[PDB]
Amino acid sequence: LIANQFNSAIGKIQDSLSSTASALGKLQDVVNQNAQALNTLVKQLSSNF
Amino acid sequence: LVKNKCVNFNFNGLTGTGVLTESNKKFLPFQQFGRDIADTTDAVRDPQTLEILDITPCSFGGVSVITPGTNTSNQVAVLYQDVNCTEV
Amino acid sequence: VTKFNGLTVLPPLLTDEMIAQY
Ligand SMILES: *[C@@H]1O[C@H](CO)[C@@H](O[C@@H]2O[C@H](CO)[C@@H](O)[C@H](O)[C@H]2NC(C)=O)[C@H](O)[C@H]1NC(C)=O
Ligand SMILES: *[C@@H]1O[C@H](CO)[C@@H](O[C@@H]2O[C@H](CO)[C@@H](O)[C@H](O)[C@H]2NC(C)=O)[C@H](O)[C@H]1NC(C)=O
Ligand SMILES: *[C@@H]1O[C@H](CO[C@@H]2O[C@@H](C)[C@@H](O)[C@@H](O)[C@@H]2O)[C@@H](O)[C@H](O)[C@H]1NC(C)=O
Repeated sequence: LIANQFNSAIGKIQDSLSSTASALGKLQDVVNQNAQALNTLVKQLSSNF
Repeated sequence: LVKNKCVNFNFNGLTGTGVLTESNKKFLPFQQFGRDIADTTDAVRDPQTLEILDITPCSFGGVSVITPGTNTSNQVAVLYQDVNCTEV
Repeated sequence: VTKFNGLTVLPPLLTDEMIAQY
């Protein structure tokens, strides 16, 4: 009984990941913040100051 | 005009350094100068032969020195970052 | 999970193949 519950519990993880993109938000935000910060730096070259 | 080699160009008072290549950017008669996000020029129209030329800045990159301490040897290795073994 | 102005990105020292091996 315990082994079968474990195997099903692991299977649910695959179904969760394969459909819900927001599951990885904690890592996507880090990538987005660094790209967003770097693009601001590039845009600053277009300013007259 | 010389192409595919790092050259110092001057188009109608526009100056810069870069590689001039043939381009497939479809300009329109009222516009001569393409432009980059950071407001640098990205393509020019040849003022005499109306074909569009791409401007790519000449190759560059960081240079790192890999060395054991001078307390051990005076021999070093040089790493050219993110560049092939041709521009060295 | 998904230029010409002196801005570069350095590669990580541990390649992704090595991370999986750990
Ligand atoms: C002066 O510039 C004119 C631009 O029209 C040249 O006339 C033609 O320009 C086209 C541009 O696509 C090219 O085929 C040639 O440069 C020219 N072709 C013909 C059939 O004339 C003109 O030749 C230029 N004059 C000089 C002395 O370079
Ligand atoms: C840097 O050197 C590599 C290794 O020789 C070369 O990579 C080329 O990549 C293109 C397409 O990505 C293909 O023609 C071949 O895989 C490689 N060509 C040759 C002649 O080796 C190329 O010289 C340089 N590539 C980059 C991206 O700078
Ligand atoms: C620095 O080096 C001093 C003398 O260097 C000696 O000669 C060179 C060519 C090497 O062979 C080195 O190993 C030798 O010791 C040392 O006396 C000194 O301890 C060194 N500094 C430190 C912090 O070890």
